[PDB]
Amino acid sequence: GAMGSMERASLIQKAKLAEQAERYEDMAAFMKGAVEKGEELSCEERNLLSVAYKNVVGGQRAAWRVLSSIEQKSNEEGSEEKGPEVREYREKVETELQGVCDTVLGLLDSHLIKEAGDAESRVFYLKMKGDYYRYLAEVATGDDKKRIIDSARSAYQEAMDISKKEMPPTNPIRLGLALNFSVFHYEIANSPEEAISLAKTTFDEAMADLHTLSEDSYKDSTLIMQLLRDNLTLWT
Amino acid sequence: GAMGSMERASLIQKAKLAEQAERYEDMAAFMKGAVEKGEELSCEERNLLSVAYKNVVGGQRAAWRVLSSIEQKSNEEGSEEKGPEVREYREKVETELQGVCDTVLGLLDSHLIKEAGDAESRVFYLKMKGDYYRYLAEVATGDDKKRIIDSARSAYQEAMDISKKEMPPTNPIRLGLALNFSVFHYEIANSPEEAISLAKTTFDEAMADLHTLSEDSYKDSTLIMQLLRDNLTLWT
Amino acid sequence: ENPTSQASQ
Amino acid sequence: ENPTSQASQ
Ligand SMILES: [Ca+2]
Ligand SMILES: [Ca+2]
Ligand SMILES: [Ca+2]
Ligand SMILES: [Ca+2]
Ligand SMILES: [Cl-]
Ligand SMILES: [Cl-]
Ligand SMILES: [Mg+2]
Ligand SMILES: [Mg+2]
Repeated sequence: GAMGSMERASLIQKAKLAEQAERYEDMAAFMKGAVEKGEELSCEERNLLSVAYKNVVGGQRAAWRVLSSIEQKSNEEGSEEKGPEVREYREKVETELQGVCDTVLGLLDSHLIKEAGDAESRVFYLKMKGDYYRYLAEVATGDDKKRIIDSARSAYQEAMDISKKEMPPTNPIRLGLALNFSVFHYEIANSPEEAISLAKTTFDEAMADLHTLSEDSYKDSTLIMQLLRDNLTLWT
Repeated sequence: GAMGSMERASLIQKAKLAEQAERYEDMAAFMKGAVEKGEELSCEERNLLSVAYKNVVGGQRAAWRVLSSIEQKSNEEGSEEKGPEVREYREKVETELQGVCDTVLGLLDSHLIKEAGDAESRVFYLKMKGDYYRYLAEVATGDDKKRIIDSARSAYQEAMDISKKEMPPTNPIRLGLALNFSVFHYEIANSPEEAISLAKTTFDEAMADLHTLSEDSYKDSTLIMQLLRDNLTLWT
Repeated sequence: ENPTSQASQ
Repeated sequence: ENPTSQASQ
């Protein structure tokens, strides 16, 4: 890999610089290089990895949605034929997006998840696995769409099971996992009742645990609780 | 080139899609492919070319400024030594930026400028040449910095000479040229008095010509006049 | 590049 | 990607 000659610490330092410069593709390549050094990642390093790829794939997904909407309009009644270009360019973006998702899932499988023994790391990585299968599911249309959905579901479910046994209800990783699994139910699995029930129960259990927290931890947890509330307000 | 197999019209269509998707690197590659077909560009096509590369290089310049500022802080009295990484990554971004500028200048030299005979196209392309030499000048520090500055100046000057002979004072291309040449004087050539004088004279001559315009042309011209005014307010 | 529009985190 | 901060057009 092109980062094989760079020190692990230098890769982490440059990932942080790339974040400050809003150069998220560089940031992701630096963190990919750091992961490929073969050592486990610290809490801060896991978050750098997540931030980098979230921004890269987030932009690809936003572009894909723009192009898919144009493509759908072109297929309505009365739309003038414009040739293959819209489909071609949506496919190009889609393929690039799938490639990034495959890269992230490859890092998780070789070998981040299998070495991750603490709840905070294992849940973090399993949530990522669910997220990137969910992004694949958003664009899937063929023989494997159901298997892609079930891969997302399975990763989220394992993360939920660990997080409920090993973390308090206000833990930000647990909360962000529940938020995204609830979005999976609503947006991917055609299960809006499950999405609402999960978001509400997660919110209420966290509310009841806030009294145990410092001011800084309270701020961290309530921020994500507000995201659960925003979704419930949108969905109900 | 990787776009050699795609129809010119398809490249233009996909450039417009990439703009809607905010995929400016794709947009630039599509327009580069269109230019390399060897036909002259229409007014709309010239603007697509400019928009694409302005966004690509604009983001690189913003990143370079972030990194250069961090690098400068690291060289102050009392800053802890952190190794070569900041310099290395600033150099990486700088090199990528210079490569994009060289690509644009190459398109202008092979062969957009030499075929451009109408004032609107010739001034447009010469302004671009000035702009991309100005971006090179912003990061230049060696034996050729003066020659890079003079290349920017020379391109702007030829564009100004044509625009004053061949275009009305409210022409948006003429106005945007004068705006950017005034910024060249202020930011690159250490000539703030020249920058202010050019901006003021450009503004005043355009003001006196507004009465000749339709409502839509008036809107186009006053928008750029406001940018001249904003700079004068900042500079005086 | 991540938008702010999505329901996820 | 072009910022809005610069004095140029
Ligand atoms: Ca080492
Ligand atoms: Ca371990
Ligand atoms: Ca052809
Ligand atoms: Ca010609
Ligand atoms: Cl394409
Ligand atoms: Cl580097
Ligand atoms: Mg029709
Ligand atoms: Mg010290």
